[PDB]
Amino acid sequence: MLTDPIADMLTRIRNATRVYKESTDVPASRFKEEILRILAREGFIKGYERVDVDGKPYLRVYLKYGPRRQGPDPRPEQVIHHIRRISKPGRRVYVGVKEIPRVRRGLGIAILSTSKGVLTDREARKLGVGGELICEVW
Amino acid sequence: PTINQLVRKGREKVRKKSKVPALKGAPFRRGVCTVVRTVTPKKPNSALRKVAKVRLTSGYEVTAYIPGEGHNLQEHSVVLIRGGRVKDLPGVRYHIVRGVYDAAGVKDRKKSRSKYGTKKPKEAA
RNA sequence: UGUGGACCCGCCCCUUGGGGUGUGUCCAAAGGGCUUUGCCCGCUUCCGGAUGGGCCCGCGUCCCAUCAGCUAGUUGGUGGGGUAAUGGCCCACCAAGGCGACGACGGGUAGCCGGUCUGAGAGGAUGGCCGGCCACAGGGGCACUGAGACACGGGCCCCACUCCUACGGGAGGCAGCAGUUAGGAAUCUUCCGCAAUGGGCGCAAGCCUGACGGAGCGACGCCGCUUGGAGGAAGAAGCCCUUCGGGGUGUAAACUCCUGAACCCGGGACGAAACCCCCGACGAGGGGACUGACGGUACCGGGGUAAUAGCGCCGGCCAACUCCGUGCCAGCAGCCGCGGUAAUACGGAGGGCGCGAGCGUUACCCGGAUUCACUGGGCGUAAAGGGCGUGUAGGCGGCCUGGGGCGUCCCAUGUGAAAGACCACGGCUCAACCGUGGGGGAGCGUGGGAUACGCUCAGGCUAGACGGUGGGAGAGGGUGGUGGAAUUCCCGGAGUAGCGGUGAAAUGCGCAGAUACCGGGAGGAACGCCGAUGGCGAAGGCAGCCACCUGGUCCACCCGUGACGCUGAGGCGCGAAAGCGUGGGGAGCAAACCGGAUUAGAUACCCGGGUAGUCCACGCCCUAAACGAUGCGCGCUAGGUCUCUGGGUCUCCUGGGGGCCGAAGCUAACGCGU
RNA sequence: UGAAUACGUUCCCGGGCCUUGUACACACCGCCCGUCACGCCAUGGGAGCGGGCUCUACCCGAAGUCGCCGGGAGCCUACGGGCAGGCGCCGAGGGUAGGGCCCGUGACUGGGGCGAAGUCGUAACAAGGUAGCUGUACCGGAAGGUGCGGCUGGAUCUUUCU
RNA sequence: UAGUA
RNA sequence: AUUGAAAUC
Repeated sequence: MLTDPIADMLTRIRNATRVYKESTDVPASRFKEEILRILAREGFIKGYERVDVDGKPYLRVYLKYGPRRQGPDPRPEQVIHHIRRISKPGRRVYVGVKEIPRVRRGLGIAILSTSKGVLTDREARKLGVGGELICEVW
Repeated sequence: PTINQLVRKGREKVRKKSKVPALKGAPFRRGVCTVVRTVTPKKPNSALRKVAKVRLTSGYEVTAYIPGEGHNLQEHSVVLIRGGRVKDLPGVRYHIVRGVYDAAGVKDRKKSRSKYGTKKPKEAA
């Protein structure tokens, strides 16, 4: 069936990037879309777009890396080095605005779902609202 | 273990226990000797290691070691026990405090003096 | 007498017994002093205020499931009793309930908190002193008085104990302060004072107060301070090394100057101004008087003496090394380890390191220990996957929309006592100690608000699951039946001196004619070749051939239902071999046992026999290297190659299995790697 | 002066390179297991005498509150009632009988841990000299041995001990 | 046979 | 005595 659609997505992304795929699908949900636009806006993915594959909605995610590196092993640096689910269906996680974590002296980000909607941590700090600590990236 | 598991079961405080039943905490206990013997040690060592059996005010009866280079202890001696094992004498898990009760300090003992219970000599004074 | 209040009844508001009103009933009182006709201290009834309590409810509050079922005032009701008041609190009667894996009942342990210690934190540990609550007052009940008690220094009875006793009967209760004794490793003075603060009674003067405020003892803790300061040899002696020149203790001492802890004399507190008196008015305000335990202490001024140092350690961890003594002795040791004639590890001396009125030791708590892992761990071989399934509760849940707003989030507000911690400023010469002020804070209550996620309700959808039709391989299971090979035995023919067995033998069997050979028959057990690196099953496991009964699974079409899903504590079922019960069967094999060998022996390995057992029926047993030593499901992440079984356009593609090599990655490595 | 013999490398001894297995590293003159014997230590079962908690049933039941009586049977009276006193329920505790549990002691007794050089063998580690481990079952001074089935976590195309 | 690389 | 021992003369 699938137990965590979001966590699965972060993974699909995680997995694709380490073999340096140019693209991945992930079956489509509006909540998935909302997370994607953050990655997109915050510079981790080139972007997503909707497609229908074998007749059903997916989101084609376009990944984004670094320049071919110098010595032995020229594999590019990852743009997404670390994407990680936090609030799993087993143990749901909620920070209030006072407890919103700052991922990696700011160089990171924490997608975080609120009643004002899906937000980065700074977005949500600024809007002054906590919620379900979704995951974190950097 | 899954979280649900931890929620159902929790973790468990290992709390391993005393190396010294000198009972009631008790930093020391008073005892009366029963038997003063001499013991062959073990593992890779050899010597005639001195040690007493002690009847305890805690109701116990334990073998305790007699430190110092020579001693004044015989059957009904009445003594104070301090704990601290020997190691080369298996089953000896307490020491006798020298210089308390009928256990004299050690004679002609100049260096580590507060242990061995030997008062400051005035010979250099 | 009734301002008023109580009670029945009626009505009104209000909503649990809250407020109001109306007939009826019922209920008050105490006097005392004077600066005696005007005040003071009191009395009575009522409404209210403040303070202190009783009771009830939500959440939180240790260990054992080797405690799994508990319950008769038990759970509820109706009516009474009782209380200030609710209530099975108690009683009568009616009903048959109530509680439990979200851990009841039972056992063990324990006063709880503010906080304290520790930790980066989360957490752990803890509850002494001070503050809050509780409970107890030799052990057990009980009530009386009263605003309040079921009362530490009030009462009654039973118990144990101690004293009095004319043996009939009495008295008592330091877990108040001291002190005694006992237990113990261990814990203080039978001190001074009510001067202050506070409490009781009193109009007041005052009286009482082991609350208290002080002194005493104990390095028990924290803080401050002292044992001197400046000079002073290429360096006294003594002791320690030494390669015999030298090196060290060492500016250390001796010695010269200087300051002057202790001690002497002088002076000398704050803490104490109220109650009280007088004036005013017994008010406000003003004036006056008394009073200090600590104490002739603190502090100030003068004089003045060079005036205490110990304990631990020096192999590594860990900072500090040489010489004698000793010879697995004596001894050391926190762990690793030192000692057997050159010991930086033992004992000693010199020296050195570390602390210093202390230094060590032992005990205990947190730490390090991400070594119970929430933050923050794991299980192929290291400890660790349940022998396998079925599915109970429980956990977890696909895509779209709308409602509710329980989780979650935000704002406001209330609470979070004091002390403590923290920051400032301040008061004792500093500090320890102390004071004043400030700052936060989870958690919970109240009002408002948000709706992404989780929850729930109402619809939808088809990608998960299930189903339909068509096709496939299979030692998957159960029942009956049948086939050929071989062994053993019986019968016959033929035939003769041995066979058998071993490393070699021997036991054994053979002239009652065995072995070898041909023919017939009986009986049991197992199925050669195909046979595979193969197939099936959830495991255990499953192998001639046939028939019937039956489980699972795979593919194609993309037809149906509409999330119906995954997992699964307990439960139940299955579970090799051995073993057990009852009853059969019994060829071959074979624990035990009986023999023969071998051997130093040989309860063994080799040989000859041989019972249980292996086979069947039924019922038990429930284990294993029950092994891939790898739990189930789902998504994702290069390929090559071998193979079993489907489908398709058939050199290849596309499913589902079985294998190997190997991308990324993983692993301590070996390895693992759709 | 002056031989004989060497096919051959299976065996004995010493050695060289590759590989394998290893529980050895003092390095096979290695390691190591169990009984028995000796000595310290803690512990388990244990009939009977003793010490307590607890449960049920039956009986006796102080103090006290409460309930009834309170009389021609006593004291007070304004005759309304009060007090003494009596009876009763409950009740601290106690007694009899029966189960469940803890504490101690406990003759006889099961093993276990540890201890510089005791005894018998040689199980295991190399194919450990019969590959080893294993569930079970029988047997034997001792390690063990055999039977049935399983596992690979086995190498390989005459004789013990240090 | 015990300690001992 | 041998080797530091245990054993052993």
